[PDB]
Amino acid sequence: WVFMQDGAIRLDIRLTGILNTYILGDDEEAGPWGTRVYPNVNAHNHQHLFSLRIDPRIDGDGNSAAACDAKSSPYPLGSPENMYGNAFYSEKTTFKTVKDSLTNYESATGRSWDIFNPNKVNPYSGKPPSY
Amino acid sequence: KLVSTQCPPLLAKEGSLVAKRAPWASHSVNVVPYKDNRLYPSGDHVPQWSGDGVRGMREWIGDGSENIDNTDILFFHTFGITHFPAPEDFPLMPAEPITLMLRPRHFFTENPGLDIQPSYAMTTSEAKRAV
Ligand SMILES: [Cu+2]
Repeated sequence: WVFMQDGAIRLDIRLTGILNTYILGDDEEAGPWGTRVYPNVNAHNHQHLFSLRIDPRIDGDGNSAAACDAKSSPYPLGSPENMYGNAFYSEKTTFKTVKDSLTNYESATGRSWDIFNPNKVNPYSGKPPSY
Repeated sequence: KLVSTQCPPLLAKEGSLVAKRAPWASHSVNVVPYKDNRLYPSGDHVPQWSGDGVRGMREWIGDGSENIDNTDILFFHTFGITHFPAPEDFPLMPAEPITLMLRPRHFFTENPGLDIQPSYAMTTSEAKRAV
């Protein structure tokens, strides 16, 4: 668990140790489910998944969460609104209902998620405080 | 009523030099609100304009939301032909025709040229007279 001087908090994990292995026949193919890492040894494919649990209190009580997706402007190239087609913004979808939150990371939008306090505003940017 | 049929689609791709410098050519019809001096659809000074910028038709169209119903309007119609040359066209080409028409429909309450002296006219009774 890493704390940094810009106010950021980070979780670094390092996986090491030894591969779970199962026996492999002399003429048996580790097939597509595993790899022959040593004669007669089959290391099966697997995923290591973690569930980070966060109970937030972002700048106080009363919080919300949202998905943040990067998007090109809806207006096309050559339009008065996006003449050179470089316009882009961040689409904030704040979850209203549990169902709304069930989301996945999307590379297509460089998705991030915000946990914020809708009861407060940043005096400069006008956005609520958030992590 | 505009009865026009030689309305070729613009073959140059969107975003092309052609399509950008001739914003009016992408549609057979463009109708915009009237404003004094809205004469040239590709801008007042056409040579060497790249096609980037809100001027001409692109400017008059704007966000396409202005009213054109029951007001002073301007109707720009794109028509023409697509020429795939043949030896018959060389060294001097025979005239190729293009036409369009604007007919009065519901303007008059009956054929307006009925009072033009006919070239010939025999009534049914007159036909009997002649025996
Ligand atoms: Cu030609």
